[PDB]
Amino acid sequence: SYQVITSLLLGTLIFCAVLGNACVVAAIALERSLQNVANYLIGSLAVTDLMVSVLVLPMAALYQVLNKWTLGQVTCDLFIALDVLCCTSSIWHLCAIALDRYWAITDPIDYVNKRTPRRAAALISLTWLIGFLISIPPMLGWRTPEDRSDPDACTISKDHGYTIYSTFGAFYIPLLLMLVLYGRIFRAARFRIRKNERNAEAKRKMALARERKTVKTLGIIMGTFILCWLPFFIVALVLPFCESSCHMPTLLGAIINWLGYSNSLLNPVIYAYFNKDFQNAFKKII
Amino acid sequence: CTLSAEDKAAVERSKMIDRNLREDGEKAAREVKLLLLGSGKNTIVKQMKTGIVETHFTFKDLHFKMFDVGAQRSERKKWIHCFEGVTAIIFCVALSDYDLVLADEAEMNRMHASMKLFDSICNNKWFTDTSIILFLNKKDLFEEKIKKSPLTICYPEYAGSNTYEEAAAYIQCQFEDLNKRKDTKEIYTHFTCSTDTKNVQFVFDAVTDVIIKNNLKDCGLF
Amino acid sequence: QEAEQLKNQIRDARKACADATLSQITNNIDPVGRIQMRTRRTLRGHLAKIYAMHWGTDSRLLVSASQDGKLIIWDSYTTNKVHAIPLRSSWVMTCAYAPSGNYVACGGLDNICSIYNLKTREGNVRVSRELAGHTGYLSCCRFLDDNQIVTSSGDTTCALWDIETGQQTTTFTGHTGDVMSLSLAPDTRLFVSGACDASAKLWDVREGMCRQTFTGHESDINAICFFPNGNAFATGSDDATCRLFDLRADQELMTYSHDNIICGITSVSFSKSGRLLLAGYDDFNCNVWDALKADRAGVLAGHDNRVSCLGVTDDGMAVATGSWDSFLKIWN
Amino acid sequence: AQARKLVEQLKMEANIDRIKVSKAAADLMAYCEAHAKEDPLLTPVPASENPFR
Amino acid sequence: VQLVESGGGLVQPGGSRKLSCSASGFAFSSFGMHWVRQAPEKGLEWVAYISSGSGTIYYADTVKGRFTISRDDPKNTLFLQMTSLRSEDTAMYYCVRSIYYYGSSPFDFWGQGTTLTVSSADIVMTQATSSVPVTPGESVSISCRSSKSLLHSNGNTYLYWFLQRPGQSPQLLIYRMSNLASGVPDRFSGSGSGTAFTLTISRLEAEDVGVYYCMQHLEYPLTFGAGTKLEL
Ligand SMILES: C/C=C\C/C=C\C/C=C/C/C=C/CCCC(=O)O[C@H](COC(=O)CCCCCCCCCCCCC)COP(=O)(O)O[C@H]1[C@H](O)[C@@H](O)[C@H](OP(=O)(O)O)[C@@H](O)[C@H]1O
Ligand SMILES: C[C@H](CCC(=O)NCC(=O)O)[C@H]1CC[C@H]2[C@@H]3[C@H](O)C[C@@H]4C[C@H](O)CC[C@]4(C)[C@H]3CC[C@]12C
Ligand SMILES: CC(C)CCC[C@@H](C)[C@H]1CC[C@H]2[C@@H]3CC=C4C[C@@H](O)CC[C@]4(C)[C@H]3CC[C@]12C
Ligand SMILES: [C]N([C])([C])[C][C]C1=[C][N]C2=C1[C]=C([O])[C]=[C]2
Repeated sequence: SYQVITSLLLGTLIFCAVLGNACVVAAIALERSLQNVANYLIGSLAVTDLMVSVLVLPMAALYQVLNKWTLGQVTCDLFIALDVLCCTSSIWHLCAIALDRYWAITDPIDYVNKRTPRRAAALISLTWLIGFLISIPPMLGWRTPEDRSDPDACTISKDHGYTIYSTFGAFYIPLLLMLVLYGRIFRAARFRIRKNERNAEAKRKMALARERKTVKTLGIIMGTFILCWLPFFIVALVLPFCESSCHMPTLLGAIINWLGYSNSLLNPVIYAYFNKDFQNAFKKII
Repeated sequence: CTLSAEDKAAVERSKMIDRNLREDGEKAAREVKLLLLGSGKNTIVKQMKTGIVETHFTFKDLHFKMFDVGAQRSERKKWIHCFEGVTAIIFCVALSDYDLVLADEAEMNRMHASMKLFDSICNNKWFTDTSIILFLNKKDLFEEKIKKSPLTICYPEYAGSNTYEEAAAYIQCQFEDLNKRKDTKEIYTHFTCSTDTKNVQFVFDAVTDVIIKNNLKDCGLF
Repeated sequence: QEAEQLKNQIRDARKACADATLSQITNNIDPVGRIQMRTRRTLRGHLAKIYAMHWGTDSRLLVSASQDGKLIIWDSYTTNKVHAIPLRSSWVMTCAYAPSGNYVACGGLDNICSIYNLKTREGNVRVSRELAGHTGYLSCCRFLDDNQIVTSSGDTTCALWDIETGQQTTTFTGHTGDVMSLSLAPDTRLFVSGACDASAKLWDVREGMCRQTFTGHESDINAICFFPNGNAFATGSDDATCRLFDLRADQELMTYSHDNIICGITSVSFSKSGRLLLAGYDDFNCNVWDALKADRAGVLAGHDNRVSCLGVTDDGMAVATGSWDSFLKIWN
Repeated sequence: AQARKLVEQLKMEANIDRIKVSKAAADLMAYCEAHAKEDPLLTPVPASENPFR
Repeated sequence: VQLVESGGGLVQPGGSRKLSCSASGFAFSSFGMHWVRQAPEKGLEWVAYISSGSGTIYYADTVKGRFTISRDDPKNTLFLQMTSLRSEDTAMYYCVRSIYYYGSSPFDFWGQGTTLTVSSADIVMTQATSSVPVTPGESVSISCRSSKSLLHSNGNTYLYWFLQRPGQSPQLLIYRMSNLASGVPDRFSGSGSGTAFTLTISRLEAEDVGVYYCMQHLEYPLTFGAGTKLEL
């Protein structure tokens, strides 16, 4: 009965994610009004998330529901590679979106003159290249005899060097870069907001409201990403160096892994469904 | 394989024309469209650089295209919509003209006409999200006139000092008060004068601020 | 003192002739029925909202005008861009196709309807003549012949131009308001114009005078089109109503409006038989009206912005529509 | 003066012989029925004789 | 409009010579270009084609590979590279310009050409008579036939009639079997069926004397007939 409930919940999650991502991917194409550099980055992020939902999630659901691997070493390697590649691609797509917003905010001249879809294409290509770099080692090398040693397990490579490299280049460098860029964006927004007496009081009210809104937006954008990935990556970094002691309860691992995948469902919500252009497009098409 | 050779050549020509059109559109996109309305319009145009007159001036690596809708006495309800999407609107008024009546049996005043036009443009449906670069020209003559004749003639209810600073600030505030949608659009006001780049730089700063604020709004931050 | 009695004298005479309305006669006429209009060719490539479009006499070539500064002539069957004309003025609001197909006229905010010659030995569209002289924006320019073109301008005056001379052969000044649209009769002897004064006036080309005036509309008239028989013409306004005027009756015969329509009308056209009234509405849609029974026999959709211009082919087999979304769709 | 021009224009009041609306309405339907089969939009042309199909 | 060719001369077998055409009076980029040869005391034969933008390039079977064509839009000049010239290549090449769109007139202008003195499902066009004796003021009819129906499903008959008066370049009379070319007397008329075509002169004049040629454009391996030589 427990497995039935787990299957129901996980299938509901994998579905809703697929629907949400495919909706954005179809909206970007069926309405002319949404084809923008920032919106092409958002659509590429949605495509990456849809790939996560369709390919990596079904193999992963089978792992949790049955508590065992039932597809063999080749399938396990393919699943690990695809999961790592797509998750890194989604994280770096978020980073690229952050970078594009920072450049647009702080470089209006470039936005007017030197901004074209070729920028979004290059950003997407670079994000996918970083994902390829992160996911290559577990296929072109590594996979030590102790790794995947259990015939019914599909554990990711836990080599110290590979673990630090992957964790860094997948969550921490993107985390620091996003933090710095969003801090600069916050400072710029504060400067712009700061930059008869009843009218002055009204303008002060408007400035305070804009400060609250920017704080809320930054908080959501950073906190969803952190709450989703940081629990997963902290464990992924600690456990390889904590083999001797860490008990590693299975429930906590399952909860984090899924938080991380749920990240794929939440990304399109935050970046398109809160976006006014996408919501208007959905209202018009529907 | 259902198309003849001439059909293939026509398709090639059509796609080449499409490429040329897309290139021209890309060239036109990287430009700033500003609408001039107004009163020192000629002086402002000079300092910045029968139908619509277009002036192209580049400052700090940004190309600005300003379209002058002056001399079009026809009703503006039928052609004003052609200017949707302009980054900002440059509205120019003359401070010294508060004492002028624009003839017509003194049925109107130049300041009142200017404020009416400003209100109409600002509250127009097509420009609900367009910043206004308000210009107050002829400050020297305004000071010279207020020295002798108080501006209260144009403003019956203004009881205050006749000094240049106070009168200019009151006129600027009166122009600002016309904004019924102050939240969405910013109204930049500048005492233009008629020397040096004091106007081109102000226009550039206003355009930059409008672009930055629009970009922030797109992300939802601002 | 100021011609007080004259106004009512015409009013009484016009009133006396009302014996039976058009609705009574068309009771026995069967309805058109649903028209299964569907898009067949989607002409795209304009990068800005378009305002005017005119079909060629061959019923295949059509000319499209857009504010992007580009005039595109389209091959309806193959959807090929036969020619692209870079307009010097980037504020075009009207365009026309010469009946012979040799010349194309373009006008807008600039007080000029430049004549473009398509047939040249050097194989490029070069400006032939610039019909400058209007004091306001040109609202509509239409060719009576390959050498004579009638123009409508916001300066409340319509002008007849001898293209070879480059000067106004005749000026029509009876309108007490800006003139928005112009339509030509089949014989080209007379034409009609609509104005923001909420009225339309019958203009004779050669004698250069007004024959009749119609004032049914409550607001500015946006578009007008002559009935195929040439004895009537329909007009569209901001009233959200289309009206039919008969020249020999001097009176409006019927109104084409619906309670659910509130926005203005941007385009008007007739089918070859005259039974269908193709009216472009500002609400991103075109409604087909039964010209005889004044009923909505069909509707067209698929436009993401305001409908600006539409026209039925002289062959009467298809109708093209233009919208500010920058997409031209042909319906059959 | 505009009065002379206006009266000259209105002189056209009775220069044209007129036909009652009933005859014109009948002629309209007569023309429609005469060319009823010559209008494909009124009589759907078979797909074989339809270039657009 | 004017097209001047260059590069003609005597070339020994196996040599390579480039023929250049200079454009003046029209937009070279917009117009496509063609090369039609004419061996001495012989007929016409299409050589090569290049479209605007260089996207489409085609060559005849007998010259494909050896001869390559190129265009220089900025300088308004056309080039036709030639390699391994053979005795069969001894012909005067004529540069032609065509523009392809509805209502257009392909092959509407022919240059003077450049003289060169060296040393399969194709639609064959055959003309009934090589020469016909005629007199001024009398109607003259020229008939030609095609091995394949030139009337495509679009409804256009891709037949082109060319007139080459003595010591002069070919001139286009009828370009789609029914439409008269620009700057041509209305006396010329064209009619025919899907396979049989006829050119009729309403009233023969002195200028009409020359050699009449026919061409098919349904398929790009253009073929020219032997030609009809009218004499007074
Ligand atoms: C401790 C107490 C305090 C802490 C908590 C209490 C107080 C604070 C609450 C925190 C907010 C909780 C989440 C709700 C957020 C919320 O309010 O959403 C707002 C309204 O939308 C709807 O609600 C409507 C919902 C629409 C959903 C889309 C429909 C489809 C959803 C299913 C998708 C899956 C199936 C496909 C809009 O979102 P927003 O409030 O966050 O404001 C902005 C948003 O953050 C930006 O993302 C967005 O652009 P971005 O920067 O690029 O990302 C902006 O345009 C704007 O939307
Ligand atoms: C999950 C994959 C199929 C890939 C997939 O699901 N596509 C992506 C998606 O749509 O999710 C499964 C389906 C059937 C599986 C195979 C079959 O179960 C048969 C066989 C069973 C052995 O235990 C392992 C090897 C082997 C040969 C399995 C390897 C993994 C396969 C190929
Ligand atoms: C942000 C939103 C979408 C998150 C929703 C909560 C997610 C994280 C929940 C919903 C259902 C949950 C799963 C349900 C079943 C089990 C069983 C146990 O043996 C390990 C945890 C595991 C595998 C859970 C992991 C977390 C999970 C996937
Ligand atoms: C979904 N999930 C599973 C959660 C994802 C994860 C990831 C990504 N990338 C990486 C990872 C991990 C490690 O360890 C490394 C690297």
